[PDB]
Order: sequence, then C-alpha cells, then structure tokens
Amino acid sequence: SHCQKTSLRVNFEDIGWDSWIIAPKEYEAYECKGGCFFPLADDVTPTKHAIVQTLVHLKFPTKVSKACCVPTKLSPISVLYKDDMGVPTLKYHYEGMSVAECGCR
Amino acid sequence: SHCQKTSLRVNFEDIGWDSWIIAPKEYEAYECKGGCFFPLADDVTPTKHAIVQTLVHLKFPTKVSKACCVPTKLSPISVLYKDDMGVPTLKYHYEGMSVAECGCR
Ligand SMILES: [Cl-]
Ligand SMILES: [Cl-]
Ligand SMILES: [Cl-]
Ligand SMILES: [Cl-]
Ligand SMILES: [Cl-]
Ligand SMILES: [Cl-]
Ligand SMILES: [Cl-]
Ligand SMILES: [Cl-]
Ligand SMILES: [Cl-]
Ligand SMILES: [Cl-]
Ligand code: NA
Ligand code: NA
Ligand code: NA
Ligand code: NA
Ligand code: NA
Ligand code: NA
Ligand code: NA
Ligand code: NA
Repeated sequence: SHCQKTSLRVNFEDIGWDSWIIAPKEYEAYECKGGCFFPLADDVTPTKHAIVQTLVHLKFPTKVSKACCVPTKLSPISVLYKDDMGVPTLKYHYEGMSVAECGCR
Repeated sequence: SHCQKTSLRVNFEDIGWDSWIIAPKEYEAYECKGGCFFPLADDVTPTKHAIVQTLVHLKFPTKVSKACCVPTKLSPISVLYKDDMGVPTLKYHYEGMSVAECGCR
C-alpha cells in the first residue's frame, strides 16, 4: 500500500536496446510501486514539498495530483556493448539502471 | 504535454499547518506537471531507469506504470513559527518547500 521497491525484469530486446547491447539478455531493474498517502511510512524519506502537495491533493483532488513514489537512488550495472568498430566492449558501470531506494517526491 | 514546473499556491490553513506557522499565509510551492513519454524534452534530464521503465510501460501498459515527473531540486523558504514558548521564531531556511527544477524519475 505504501512506497516500496518491487521486482521488474527488463528484457533488452523488448525495449529495442538489443541492437547495441549484446549481453546480458535480461536484468533486474526493480520499480518503485505504492502510494504516497497519510499516514506515511518510516522509511519513505518524504520531502516537505511531497508532504505539502499530498495535503493539497486531499483538499483539491481535481486540481492537484498527489506525490509520486519514484526511485531516489540508482545503482549501476554492467553491459556488453558494440562500439563504432563492432567489437564487444565492456561498460563496467552503466549508471542509473537499477533501483536502490524508493521514496515519495 | 511534457515534464515542466507550474504554479501552485499553498495556503497553510488549508493543509492544517496554520496552527504552528504564523506567517506567511500562502506561499508559491510550484508543482511538476506533465507527461514522461517519448520523444522526451531536452531539459527533463531523464535517468536511464526512467527511460527503461517508460519503454517497458509501452510494451506492458497494464503490468508496469510509466515514469513520474517529480521535483529534482528543492528551494527553501522562510516561515515564522511559534516555538515551545509561544514566541514567533524565524526559520530562515525551511528547506524542501518550493520546486526549483522538475524531471522524469
Ligand atoms: Cl504521517
Ligand atoms: Cl528528503
Ligand atoms: Cl565503467
Ligand atoms: Cl569498481
Ligand atoms: Cl554510464
Ligand atoms: Cl527521446
Ligand atoms: Cl540524471
Ligand atoms: Cl535557517
Ligand atoms: Cl543565507
Ligand atoms: Cl529545515
Ligand atoms: Na525536504
Ligand atoms: Na478539487
Ligand atoms: Na489532476
Ligand atoms: Na567493482
Ligand atoms: Na541516469
Ligand atoms: Na500489458
Ligand atoms: Na499498473
Ligand atoms: Na540569505
């Protein structure tokens, strides 16, 4: 019911990235699912704007949207890609691919 | 149509904060409105997970949600609050209250 990290396996061929990513075929990216509603959790680490916007959304549900549960910290992965010369080069830290922590923003 | 910053005036008495915030009565908090869909904008600064999740949402619209346009940088404001001794104390930098930049996360 609340903002938390859940599993998401992403296949590179389904997102159109298998044309430049040789390996791996799939990877655990995770996704941040849940709702930002009161009472909040102890580890959602909400900003004061996300708390204010959620309160305004309660008073005006048609004019203002609630806060979103988005990843607050990302972890890199390693991909085997083909460079301009068609050889498999290793990108050891491809940053911003997996979710480490979620939160209400 | 795309992730951008828009105006949001928040009244402290409508969110139940006028009991500990004497002044100001209202403040410009801003809100991040728009959609994270391709083709993206030049200044939404999207993370690679937000791009991947948006691509997975296109292939599986019922199983995975799209990325959210949330504030990426917050600016503080100044509030006049009553401390435990009932006097108006000034909190010069009340951080995390106004939106500075939006983005797709
Ligand atoms: Cl709470
Ligand atoms: Cl925070
Ligand atoms: Cl690297
Ligand atoms: Cl290393
Ligand atoms: Cl990178
Ligand atoms: Cl694009
Ligand atoms: Cl970024
Ligand atoms: Cl201060
Ligand atoms: Cl200062
Ligand atoms: Cl503060
Ligand atoms: Na904050
Ligand atoms: Na309303
Ligand atoms: Na709305
Ligand atoms: Na290492
Ligand atoms: Na990134
Ligand atoms: Na689907
Ligand atoms: Na869904
Ligand atoms: Na100053």
